[PDB]
Amino acid sequence: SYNGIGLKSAKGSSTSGHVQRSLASNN
Amino acid sequence: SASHILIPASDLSWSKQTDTGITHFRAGMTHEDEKLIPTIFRYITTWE
Amino acid sequence: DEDIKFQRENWEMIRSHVSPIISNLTMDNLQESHRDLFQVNILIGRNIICKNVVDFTLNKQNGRLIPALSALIALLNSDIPDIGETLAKELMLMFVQQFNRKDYVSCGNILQCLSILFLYDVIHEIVILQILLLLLEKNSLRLVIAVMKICGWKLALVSKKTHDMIWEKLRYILQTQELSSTLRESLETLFEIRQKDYKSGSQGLFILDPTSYTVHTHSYIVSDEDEANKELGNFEKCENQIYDMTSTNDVEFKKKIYLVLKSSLSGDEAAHKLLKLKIANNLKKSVVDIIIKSSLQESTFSKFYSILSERMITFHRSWQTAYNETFEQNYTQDIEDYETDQLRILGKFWGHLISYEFLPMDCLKIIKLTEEESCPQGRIFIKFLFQELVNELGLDELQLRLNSSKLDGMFPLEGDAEHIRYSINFFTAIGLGLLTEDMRSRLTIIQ
Repeated sequence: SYNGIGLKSAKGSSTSGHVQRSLASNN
Repeated sequence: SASHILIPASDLSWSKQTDTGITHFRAGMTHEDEKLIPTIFRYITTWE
Repeated sequence: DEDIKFQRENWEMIRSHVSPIISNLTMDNLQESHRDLFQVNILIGRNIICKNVVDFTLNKQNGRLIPALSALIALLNSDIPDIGETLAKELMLMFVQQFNRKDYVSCGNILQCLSILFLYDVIHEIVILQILLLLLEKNSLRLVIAVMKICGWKLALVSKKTHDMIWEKLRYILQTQELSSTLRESLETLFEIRQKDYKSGSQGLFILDPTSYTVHTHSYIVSDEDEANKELGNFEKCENQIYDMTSTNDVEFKKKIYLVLKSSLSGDEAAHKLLKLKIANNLKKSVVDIIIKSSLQESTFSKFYSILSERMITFHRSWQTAYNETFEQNYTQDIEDYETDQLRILGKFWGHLISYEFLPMDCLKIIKLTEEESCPQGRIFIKFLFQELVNELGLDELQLRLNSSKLDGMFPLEGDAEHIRYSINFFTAIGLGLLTEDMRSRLTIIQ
């Protein structure tokens, strides 16, 4: 869910806007 | 290529305040087939 | 008479074979116990094998071993129906006797046996329900709960319509009638297990397939006089491949980790892509080897492979073991192949992880500084390791960690002044000699 992260839209971004959580950052 | 790269997206409301660290990744360039196309930052040895 | 003699110790040994087999019967021994039981003449010791099951059931030490026991009976009933035919008879009479005796301890021992036999399709649902009707005709409610907790899973599958009627009368008990207290909370616990769907009464030793058990579902009822065949347990007198020389599965995997490692910008990105793959634990030693070999193609140390490896270690402990195994596998084996341009990359690589406690200082205890157990490229690797320890920590903080390491293997402190003369000679050649103040005091006392 859009928890403050990601894009306002994927329209002008030229990406898909796909956000995935960093498995590296945990502790 | 330099843009088949997961872009670090991390909480723009709190990213202006402090250095959040890389907590999430935004996708850089999409397409059916899986890219994996290397980027030349891995091929250019850094200045330090 | 020698024939009466020979038949008696034959009868004795068959009795003395079955009794330790039943006493050694447990899970993951059932097939081995049934194998040795099969070679002993079961049909001659027909009541011997039945009575040794009944008494080992009844003894009240068991009750735990009942699903191990009833699984053997299904194996016997699959092999010889007459054994399970007679053994189901005695358990019916053992119930009706002790129900008339009001021996509540011995009844539940039989009822747990009759439950799991119905779970293993030894006996019909008719023999179960009529016991339930007799128990529910009186109170008898402590006995009937231990039945329906175990068998009601299977029984609602088979005979749902009558079993719903058992519940409906049993629900009329704790709803419109006054009950004793301690018995009452057990009865409503059965109603609690009902909504939890009997998932804690449905585990046992289903060794036989439903077509490997020859289906002798014995349709005996507990209102039948059951012949009580104790007499056969007495003694009587019979006048009667392409070999894989190539590793192309590994090569396609070794290509995939390398493509992950070169398609990423930052070390946190490459770490995320490797953890996204969910690499199996046998390969996680080999993934570290791909990372280290790709770090040596770079021709200069990079902080990319450091922060790659740091996010591996803090993710799960099996990665941290993989780096600890690799650091031993690098130092003891791989040093002989590496050039001196590659050793300065590794010593700065492992010196970075050690100085930030991703690897403990106790991994340095493996490294030993002698004339014999020291390779000339191994001493180069120690030199570029300690320089990254000095540059990161400082010369004083490194002095504190080496004192807490008690890795005399590195700096001795006693034993073979020729090694103490060796180790001072080597450390001052690096340029760090402030650590060697402990050895010079030890050296002059030997002189």
